[PDB]
This record gives sequence, structure tokens and C-alpha cells, in this order.
Amino acid sequence: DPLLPGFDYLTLHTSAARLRVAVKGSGPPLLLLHGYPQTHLAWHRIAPRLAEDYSVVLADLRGYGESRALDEEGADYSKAALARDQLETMGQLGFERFAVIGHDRGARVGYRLALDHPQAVAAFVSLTVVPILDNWAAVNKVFALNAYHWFLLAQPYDLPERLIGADPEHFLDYTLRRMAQGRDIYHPQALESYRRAFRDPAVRHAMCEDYRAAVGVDADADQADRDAGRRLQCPVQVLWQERPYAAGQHPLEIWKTWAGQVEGAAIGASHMLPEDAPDAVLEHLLGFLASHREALR
Amino acid sequence: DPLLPGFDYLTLHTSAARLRVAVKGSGPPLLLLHGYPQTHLAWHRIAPRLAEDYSVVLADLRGYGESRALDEEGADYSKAALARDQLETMGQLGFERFAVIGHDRGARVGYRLALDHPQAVAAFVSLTVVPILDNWAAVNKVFALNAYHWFLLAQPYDLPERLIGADPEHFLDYTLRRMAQGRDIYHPQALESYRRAFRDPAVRHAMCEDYRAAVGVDADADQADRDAGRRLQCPVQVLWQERPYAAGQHPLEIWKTWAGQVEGAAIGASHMLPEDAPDAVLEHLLGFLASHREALR
Repeated sequence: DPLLPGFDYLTLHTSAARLRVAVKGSGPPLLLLHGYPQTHLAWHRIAPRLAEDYSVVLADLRGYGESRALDEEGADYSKAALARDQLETMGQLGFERFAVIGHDRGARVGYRLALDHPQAVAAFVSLTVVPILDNWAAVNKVFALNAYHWFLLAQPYDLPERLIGADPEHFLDYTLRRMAQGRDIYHPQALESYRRAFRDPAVRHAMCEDYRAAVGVDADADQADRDAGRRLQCPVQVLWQERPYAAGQHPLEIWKTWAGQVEGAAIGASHMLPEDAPDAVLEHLLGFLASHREALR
Repeated sequence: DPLLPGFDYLTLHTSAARLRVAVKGSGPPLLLLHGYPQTHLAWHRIAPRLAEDYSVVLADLRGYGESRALDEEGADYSKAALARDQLETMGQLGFERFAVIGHDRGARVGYRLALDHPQAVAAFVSLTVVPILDNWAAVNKVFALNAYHWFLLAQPYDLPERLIGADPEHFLDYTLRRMAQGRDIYHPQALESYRRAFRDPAVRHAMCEDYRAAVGVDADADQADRDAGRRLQCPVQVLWQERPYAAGQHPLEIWKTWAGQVEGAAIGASHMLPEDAPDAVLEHLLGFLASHREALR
């Protein structure tokens, strides 16, 4: 089976970025946002089915894959900046309001987009993510060991770049295997795309910048919204990895503190839900989007 | 001024290790144990003064500097194992009971030695260290960012070895500058010794093993002592970096939960107390050892 049959590959020129986008379909618009250390190809098992019924837009996040900031020196990689990229992307393609489905870092861009630009986001789906403010409050010994890279990649420039850049393919391959819990989920051709991106020093730097923003400005933005009592205004679905959650850390419970309309489900797979559990993900997504069909109008 | 004038350099062959030791002086015995990422030379500003009045023994920790495990494949780098090295070292030199002064990882070896072998430790001085069990309980976002390496170096073999081994001198130099807060405290010749050790892949591996033990067996050992109500039996001095401490985290308060006889002082310097603040350290050490002169008998 081919990868992304019938998708049209575009390069969009926005005010601050050159963005790689792939589009297919007709009907209400959906924007799908991948995570780390991946590209838009992570959606290859999901996006074709969605494009049977929806206008589907896949994008590489700024700095990841083939997307680049125009400021090659001091670009902004905050989630707020990447949220503006999404507004501009969808606007250029003809959409002022759209649903957003994110995995991992892409879900962080997505919820920030929903908070900052509620008029633009019809519905929001998070795969594996709760807001960074909640993640930081949960840090303990085991968290820091399991997610050691959240702390490494956030060290000041150019410490992590020097470390992860020594043998990029080793670090990429190690990381993908770890995130997949050793499961054979990566299409060999999608993998070559992830590898090529990670071999680019600019991509690795942009990834570090994402992690630095997570510690800093992204967390400050979440705190400001918490202080203001600002919530997501659209229906939210959260799909999470089946595992134990400590008190106060269950993803459905956390999302209900950020949004008045929340639903979700556990999926028995690795963290890499798009690639590991596409049929389960699709069943949930399709049902959610159908249930809120009027919201998508 | 020369480095370690009149010190006699020895290589001791113990049951599980080949240990680099340097000795000088006469009188009651003191064992000085350096930390990470250093060697026994870190004591060069302190040990000569002490050797005017005491029998001074400086050792490279197992795997650090010029000290090596005999098992080149699966050696034990727990603090308990390194504590046994110290018993054997001092015993070979003629001492069944002695004072221990440790900095950083060396203080971790030292307190473990005191807990496991109370008959051997006359007095204990910790520079910058509280027990690992207390450190782990304190982990939060800021801790994990500041001490990111505690989490990186504890990742399973051979992840951190691959990262820190790519450009060893870059990582060593970065780390020493960071620990010194940019202060010009490293004697250029001591620095070459630290650099040579870090260029050895076996040393870097042993350092990772230390950090892995900290997460695992070392913490389990501390918990067992806490469960048993086992405390250090000797007088303890703690010298700590002048900085704010959260409630429950002040080093004097923590040590008083581990020992009945505790004193200490803040020193206004970087973490690298032996090299940054030797005169302050010496004033405190000399006074402590003189106050407990009868205990050293």
C-alpha cells in the first residue's frame, strides 16, 4: 500500500516560515500535527481514511521535517509561534475555522492554538498530551528518568545539539525504538524521512528550541490562561496510552480542568498512537467528528 | 607552588580493584574522597595543610582517574562496593579506623562506608552532599533541569556513554565550567589530569555506572537504613554551598535525621568547594578534627 495516496505536496510561504504541507480531500477541514522526533508522515495510517470524508491538511511543524523558520539565527519556536503558522497555513488554503488533531508536540501546538485563537478551532483532539503546566507539576524521580530528554534538550544552547548531533542516526533510532517500546511500527520509508530530517543540524536545533520553549514561554502561557480562567471553547477528545495515572494526572481529569466539553479513551498501545494503533485511533476520531458535525459548520 | 608536595604515589591491589592512592604525613588518619568528574587532585589546595598534622590518604574512586575495577565487564560501582575499597585501602596502609572527608560522589561513598562499617569511621565530613534518598525525594522541575546529568547518565547502557563519549573534552570542559559557575578555579595541571581520565572510555563508563547505582542500589541501601533506624555513629560535619534551601532540604537538618552528632557551615563559593574555597574549608575541617581529637583515638 502506498504512502499518502493522492496527497498533494505543497510548500507554503508564511510571514515567518516556509512550511511543508500535504493535502487531500473535501468537506470540513482537519489539521493533523505530528510530534517528536517525526514528521507529517506519522499520519500515514490515519490521514487517507479521514480524507474520504474531510479536507485533510498535514503539516511539518516549524523546524521539523521540511518546514523551516525564515529567521535562521534567532527564530521563535514557541508553541504560540507555531500556532500562528497553523492559522496562516489554514487561512492560505481557504479555512478560517477547522478541527485540529495533534500527537505529542503537535497536540501542544494545537491546544495553544485553541486557547489563543478560539474562533479558529472547531474541535480539538489530543493524542497522549496534557498541558505542559500539568506535566511540570508532576515531575518526580521516575518522571525525570523516563523523560530524561525533556531536561537534556532544554539545556542551554549548544549543549544538547552537540550531544545529539554527534551520531544523529544512533540517537534517532534509539529514541524511536524506545518510544515504540520496541514494537515494529515504523514503515521503512517513513523512517527514512524521519532519519533525513534528523540528520539536518537545523532540525535538531529546532527540536531543542521546542524543548526549551516548553520549560519557559510555553509554561508561562499556560499559567497565564490558568490565572485568567481561560479554557478551550470547543469540544475536546483526549486519546491516551493505557497505563496507570497518579491522582490528579489522569488525562481526562486534567482536560476537564482546561475545557468544558471533554471526552476520551485509553488505547492499548505505545506512546506512538498514530503508527501503533491507527484503527483504534480512527474509530475514536471518526465517532468524535461525526458526533460534533454541527460544530464543524 | 607545586601540586601535592611530598605525597607518595601508590597503586594498591585489592580484592576487586587496582586503586591509585597518594599519601603523606603522620598522626591520625584521614581519607579524602573526590567527586565527579574529577580525581584525587581536587584536594591539592587542602591535603598539604592537613598532612602537617595528620596521616593523609587521597584516593581515586573506583573507575575514576587511575583507579580501575578488576572486572572490566560487569564490575560493581555501587557506593557499597567503593566503601569496601576504602576499608581495604586504609587497612593495607595500616589503619582499621579513620576519619573520612568527601566531596560530591566521594561524600556518597563516605556516608555509605560510615553506615555499613561504623567501627571503621571515626568522623565524617560531607562537602555539598546529603544522602541520595533525600535528593530523590526533592526532585522537581528545577532540580531536574539544574541536575539534568543525574538523569542522562543513569539511562541504560550505552546511551549516555555514546553521547558524552563523542567529544569527551567538550563535555568535560563544559561540565567543569558549569560546576564552577564560570570561576577560574582549576589549576591548569590538575585540569590535564581530569581531562586525561575523561578521555578514557572506561572512566566515562564507570561514571555512568555511579549515576545508575545512585538511582538504584544506592537508594535502596539508604532506604533500608532509614527503615532500620540506622544512623551514622560518629561526629558529622557538613559544609554546604551558600544558597537557598527549601523546607526539609537544608543540609544540617537532613544530616540530623541521619546522625546524632552533627555540625556544619555554609560556604560562599561554587559547588566545587575543595578548589574554590580551600581556606574556608580548611578552617572548618581543622576546627572539627581538633574538637573531636579524642574520637580519632
